[PDB]
Amino acid sequence: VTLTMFSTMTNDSEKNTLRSIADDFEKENEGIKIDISFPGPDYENMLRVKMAANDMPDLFDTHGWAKIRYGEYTADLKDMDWVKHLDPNLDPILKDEKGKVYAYPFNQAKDGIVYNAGLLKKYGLKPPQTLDELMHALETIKEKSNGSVIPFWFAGSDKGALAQFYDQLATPLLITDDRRNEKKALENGTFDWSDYTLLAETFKEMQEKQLINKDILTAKPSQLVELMAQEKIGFTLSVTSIGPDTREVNPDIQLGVMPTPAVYEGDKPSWIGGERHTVAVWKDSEHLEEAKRFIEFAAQPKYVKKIAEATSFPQALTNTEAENYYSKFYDQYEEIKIEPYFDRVYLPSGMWDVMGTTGQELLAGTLTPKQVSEKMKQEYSRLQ
Ligand SMILES: OC[C@H]1O[C@H](OC[C@H]2O[C@H](OC[C@H]3O[C@H](O[C@]4(CO)O[C@H](CO)[C@@H](O)[C@@H]4O)[C@H](O)[C@@H](O)[C@@H]3O)[C@H](O)[C@@H](O)[C@H]2O)[C@H](O)[C@@H](O)[C@H]1O
Repeated sequence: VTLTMFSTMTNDSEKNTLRSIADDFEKENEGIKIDISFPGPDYENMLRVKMAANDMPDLFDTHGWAKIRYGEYTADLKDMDWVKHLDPNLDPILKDEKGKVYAYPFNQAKDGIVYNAGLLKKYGLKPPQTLDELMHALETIKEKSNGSVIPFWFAGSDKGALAQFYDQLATPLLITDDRRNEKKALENGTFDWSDYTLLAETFKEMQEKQLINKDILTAKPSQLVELMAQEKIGFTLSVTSIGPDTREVNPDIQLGVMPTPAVYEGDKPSWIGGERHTVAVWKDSEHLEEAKRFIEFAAQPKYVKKIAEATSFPQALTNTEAENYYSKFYDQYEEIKIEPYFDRVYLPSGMWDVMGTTGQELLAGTLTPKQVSEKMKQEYSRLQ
C-alpha cells in the first residue's frame, strides 16, 4: 500500500530530511510506501481543488488552517501518544472543545525578522523594535555601506514572500495596540482597509529609497542563502529559514532574530506563532492506521530532532531535550508575547493570495498604496 503525503515544505534541507524519515519508516514497515509531494507556491490551490473533489492525500499539511479550513477533512488524533507532549501554546490551535486533535506539528512558527548581527554591530545599530526604527536602520545600512548591501531582501517572484511582510505587520498595525486597533470592525466583518494603506506605502518607500533588492520582482527564494552568506543582506523575514544553510556555507556569520516590530509608539513587538509544518490524516483514508503509524514513527525523539534541525523553526513538542535554534535571542525577548497570523484568524480563506498578488502589483506600479487597500476590501467583501 502506497500512502500519499503533501507538504508545504520548500527548503531542500527540510524536504530531504522528511524524505529520509519517510525512508526509515518504509524500511521498518514492509507493506507500506510513502510518496511525498512538495508543490510549494501552488500548495493551497491544489488542496482547495482536492477538498472540493473530496479526493485528499492520506497525509497532508494544514499550514495554519487545520481547524478552520481542513477541519472536516481531518482524522481525530487525540488518542495518539505524542499528544501529551504538545506545547500547550498550540492547544487552542490544534484541539477543539470536543477533545479532537486535528494535526501533528513538525515544528511551530515564531516569526519575526532575521538579520546580519555582525553587520548591524558594524553600523552601531541595535535591532529595531518599531517600524520607524527599522526604516532608519535600513537607511543607515544603505548609506553606511554605500550601497554595497541590500538592507531588506525579498524573493518577490514568490507571492507568499511579499504577502508575508503585510501579514506580519498587520498584527501590530490592526490588532495589538489597544489604543489603535481594528478588532471590532474585523469581528463585525465591516473592516474598511484604510489602515492597511500604511503598509503598502511603507513598501513603496522601501523601493523608492532602494532599501530593498532591485531584482525583487524576479528574485527567487533560491538566491537568498548565497547573498546572506556573503554579507550582502541586512534583513530578511525570519520565515526564510536561511540560518542553517548559510552557516553550512559560511560559519563566520552571526545571524540574529528579533520579533516583528511594533508600529505605534507605546506598543510592543510580537512574535507571530501557530502552525508551520504539520501533517493531518485524511479522515476518509483507506489506510488510516498506516497513515497514523507514520506520524507515530515521526514523533520519536530522534526524528523530531532531525526535523527540528532541518529548519530554524522552534519545536512543537516538549519531549525534545534539544534547545530551539534561536533560544539565545528568545531568552533576550522573554517579554514579547505571541500573536497568531493575522490572515489565519482575522480573515476569510483567500486573502493570503490577494495579499501577495497586490504586493507584486504595488512594486510593479500597477497599483498605488490606496488602490492596494481597495483591492483587499473588494476581495474581503466578495469572500462574504
Ligand atoms: O507564513 C504565513 C502563512 O502561512 C501559511 O502559508 C503556507 C505557505 O506555504 C508555502 O510556503 C511555505 C514555505 O514558506 C517559507 O518559504 C518561502 C521563501 O522563504 O517563504 C514564503 C512564505 O512567506 C513561501 O512562499 C516561500 O517558499 C519557509 O521558509 C518554508 O519552510 C515553507 O515551507 C507557500 O509557498 C506559501 O505561499 C504559503 O501557501 C498560511 O496558509 C498562510 O495563510 C499564512 O498565514
